[PDB]
Amino acid sequence: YSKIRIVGKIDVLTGLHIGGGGETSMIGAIASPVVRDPYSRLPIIPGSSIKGKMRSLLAKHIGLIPGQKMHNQDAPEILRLFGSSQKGAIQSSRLQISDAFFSKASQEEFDKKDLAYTETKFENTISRLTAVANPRQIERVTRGASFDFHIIYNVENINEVMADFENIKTAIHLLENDYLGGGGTRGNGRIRFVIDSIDTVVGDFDSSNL
Amino acid sequence: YSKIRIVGKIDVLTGLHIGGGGETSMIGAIASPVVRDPYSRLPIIPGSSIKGKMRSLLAKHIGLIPGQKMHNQDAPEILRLFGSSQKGAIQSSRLQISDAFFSKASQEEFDKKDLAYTETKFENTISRLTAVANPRQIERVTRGASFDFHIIYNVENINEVMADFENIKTAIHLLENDYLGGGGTRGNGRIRFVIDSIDTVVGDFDSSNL
Amino acid sequence: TKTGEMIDLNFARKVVEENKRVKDNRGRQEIVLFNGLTTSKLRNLLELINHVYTKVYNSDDTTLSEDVRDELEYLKVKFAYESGREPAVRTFIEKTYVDKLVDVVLKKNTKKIFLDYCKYFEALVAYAKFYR
Amino acid sequence: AKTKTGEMIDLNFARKVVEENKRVKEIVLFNGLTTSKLRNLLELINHVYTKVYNSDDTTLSEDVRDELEYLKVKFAYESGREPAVRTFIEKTYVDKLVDVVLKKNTKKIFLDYCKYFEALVAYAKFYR
Amino acid sequence: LAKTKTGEMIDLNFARKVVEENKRVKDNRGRQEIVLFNGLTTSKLRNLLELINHVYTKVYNSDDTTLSEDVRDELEYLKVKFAYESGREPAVRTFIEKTYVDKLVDVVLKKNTKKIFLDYCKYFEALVAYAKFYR
RNA sequence: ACGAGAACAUGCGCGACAUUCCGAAGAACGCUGAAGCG
RNA sequence: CGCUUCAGCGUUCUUCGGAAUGUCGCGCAUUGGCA
Repeated sequence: YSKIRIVGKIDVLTGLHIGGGGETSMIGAIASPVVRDPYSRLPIIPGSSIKGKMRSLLAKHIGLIPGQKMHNQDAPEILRLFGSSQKGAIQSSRLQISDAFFSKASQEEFDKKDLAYTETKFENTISRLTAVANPRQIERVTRGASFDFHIIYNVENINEVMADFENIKTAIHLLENDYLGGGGTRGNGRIRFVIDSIDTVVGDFDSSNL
Repeated sequence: YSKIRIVGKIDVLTGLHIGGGGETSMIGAIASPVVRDPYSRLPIIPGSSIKGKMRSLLAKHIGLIPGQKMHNQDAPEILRLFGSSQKGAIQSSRLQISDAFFSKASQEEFDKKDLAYTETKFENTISRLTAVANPRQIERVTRGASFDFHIIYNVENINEVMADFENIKTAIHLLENDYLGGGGTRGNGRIRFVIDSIDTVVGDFDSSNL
Repeated sequence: TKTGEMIDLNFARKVVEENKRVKDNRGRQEIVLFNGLTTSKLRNLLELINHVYTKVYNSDDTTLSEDVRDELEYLKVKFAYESGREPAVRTFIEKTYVDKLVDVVLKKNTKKIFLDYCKYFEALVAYAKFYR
Repeated sequence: AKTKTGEMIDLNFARKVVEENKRVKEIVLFNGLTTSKLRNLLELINHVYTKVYNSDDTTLSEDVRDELEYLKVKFAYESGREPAVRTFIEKTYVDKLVDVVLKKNTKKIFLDYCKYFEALVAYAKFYR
Repeated sequence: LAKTKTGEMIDLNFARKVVEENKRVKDNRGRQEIVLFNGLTTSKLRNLLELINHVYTKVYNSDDTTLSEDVRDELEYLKVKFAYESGREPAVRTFIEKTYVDKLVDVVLKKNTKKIFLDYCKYFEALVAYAKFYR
C-alpha cells in the first residue's frame, strides 16, 4: 500500500468564481461572493469543486451510458479513481483531491501591486420583451492569482497505476481546456495546472516515470 | 468528446465603453469608467458581454416568439449553442467565450506612440426647448486597440458541429456590424473579429473544415 | 437628531413618510419625497455609500483605516456638492442628517458605527422605494 | 401574536393562510409570489436564526435586535420592489411579528417566529 | 496633503473654512448677491478644476506611484497656467492666493508621489464643491 | 451466620461511501460640448 | 477683449430553479435454542 503525493499550482487565467452562500450585504452591494477560507479570509478552491469537475469531464470523455442516472454508473476507470458507492460494488477512491489554498507567493505579489485578490464584476441581464437591465455584482478571484493544490493517490493495485495516472493526466488536460467554478461559460474560472512534484510519500512504489 | 479552441483578435474600430461600477469619480472627471482587468489595470472585453451581445443578436436574427419574457424561451439552436436553464429541459452551453484581454502587441504599439490606453470623450445633452446643456465625460478604449479572445466549443453532438459553427459565424457577422458595450447609436463600441486558428485541442474531431 | 429624536431605522421610516406628499395631479397621485427627490439621486448617494462600505467591509480592524476616513471626508464634500446642485438633495441631507452622521462615524472611528450608518442609509433608500 | 379579526398566529394559521391565498390558474400564491423570493426571505431569517441559534441566552442580544430591524428594512425593500412580496408580507404579517419579537425580546419568541416562517415556506412548497 | 503658512492644516474641512471665510452676503437691490473671493464666478473655478482634471486622469491611468516626468512637466505648465489666470483676473488671483493652490502643487512636485497628487486634486475638488454649495 | 458468597453488560468494531453551491443572464437605455453675445 | 451658465440626468440594484439524495439503521460472542 503506497501513497503518492501530487503537488503543484493552479493559475487563474480568467477570473474565478466559486459560489459560497451565507452572506448578507447592503442594498446595491456585492450580491454573490466567492468561497473563502474563514481563518485567512482569502479565496479558496474546494477539493469538492476540483474533484467534481475532473470526474465530470473524465466521465464525459470516456463516455456516458445511455440514460445514465447516477455517478455510480460511470465507467469502471472513473469508479476506480474517484470512488464508488454502488450496492455490492463499493470501490474506494484512489484520488483524494484537497482544497486549493491561495498561494503565499501570489499573496505577496498582489500586496506588491496594492491589489485586491477579489474583484467585483458588474454585469446585467437585458430582458427580451422589455429590454430593461437587471444589475448584478459577482465576486471573482483576480486573474494572475495562484492556488497550490494537493492530491493523494492510493496505490491499491500496482498494475493499474500507469493507467490511472494517464486518466488523471487526461482529466487535468480537460480541466485546463475547461473552466472551474461558476459562470465559466461566460468567461470565468479558466485555470492552468503547473505540477511541481509527483513523489511516493508512503511505501516503496516507484513514481519516477509518473 | 471533443473540445475545440478558437483564438483570434478583437480590434476596436471606434472607442469602446464596457462599463464597470464601484469607482468614485472626482467632479468633472470620468463619471463612467471602462471595465479593466485589475492585475494589469488594462481595458478588457468581458466574456459575458460578448456572449450576451452575440446571443441577443442571434436571437433577434432567428426570431422571437411574441411576449418572450425569458431567455430560456429561445430558438432551439440558441438554446443548444448558448445553454439553457429551463426546468426539465436544462441544456448545456457549447460555447465558453472568455475574457478578451489587452494584447501585448497592441500594448507595445501604444507605448511606442505615447498613447494612453483609454481616451476621454466630452459629451453633453441639450434641452431642445431651453437650449440648456448638461455635460459629461465618458471613458472609451482608444481606437486601434486589440483584444485576443478564446472560445471553447464542446462537441456534445458530433453531427451538429457544422450547424453550430454556421450559427457561430452568423453571430460573429452580426456582432461585427452591431456595436458592443456602450451605445453604437452614439458610435461607441465598433469592433472587428479576425480569427487566428481553429483546432480541436481535445478529442479526435476534425476542425480543419471549420 | 434635533428635538431629542433618535436616529434609527424607524426614524428613517418616519422621516420618509412625513416628507411624503401625495400631490395629486389630474386625479393621479404623484408622491414626492423631500420636495421632489428622485430615486436616481438617492441611488447615486447610495453608490458612494456602497463604495465606502465595500472598502470598510473588506477591512479587518474595527477601527477605520485612514483610507476609509479619507472616503468619509470625501463623502461629506460630495454631500455638500449635491446639496448645492439640487435643492431636493439639500432638503434630504438636512432632514436625514446623513452628513452629520458622517462626522459622527469619523468621531467613532469604528466599523460597527459605520455599519449602523450604512444600514441607516439602506433604510432611507428602502423606505423611499417602498413609499413611492 | 394575533392578527386582524382576532385570529391566532400559529403553524396552523401558516397552513391556513397559505391555503386561502392559494389560487389555481398553475398554482399562484399571494398574487404571483415565486419560490425564489420566499427563499430569499428565508435566507434573511436563516442568517438571523443562525445568529440566535449559536447563542444560548434567552434574552435577544443587541446585535440580533439590529438584525431584526434590518430584517424589517429588507422586508420593506422587497415589498417596494415586488407587489407579490408586499402582498405576502401583509397577508402573513411577518414584519408585524418581527415587531412583536422585538417587543418580547426573548429567544423563545424569535424561535417561534422562525418556526412560523419555515412553516409558511413548507406549506407554500406543499400547496404548489 | 501639505501645510500652508503658520503651520495651518490643508484638508477638506480647511477647504470649507477657506470658502466660507471669503463668503459674504453683500445683498444688492434688496436681493442676495452671493460674493465668493471678491467676485470670483463659478466659471473660473470650473476652468481651474478642468486644468486639474487633465493631469488628474493622466495620473489615474498610471500604475506607478512615482510621478513620471510627463506629470512633472504637466504640473509645471499647471503652475504657469495658474499664474497666467491669476494675472488675467483679480478674482482668480484672490482665489489662488487665499487657497495656496500653487504652494500645494509645488509640494506635490516635491513629494513626487501619486497619493499627494490625488490629495491635492481632492482638495481642489472640495473647494469647487464647497463653492457650489455656498453659492 | 441475609437464596447467600464471589462475578466490569463487556469484547471487536471510522457516522461512513457517491456528490462541481451550479444552470440561464450584454453594465446598457436615452443623452449634439452646447446656448447667449457682449 | 473674451465672458457667463451647465457638469451629469432620469432608470433598473439582481432574477429564476434546485434546498439535499441514495446506502447502511446495529452485527457478533456469551445468555437463549438444539442436541
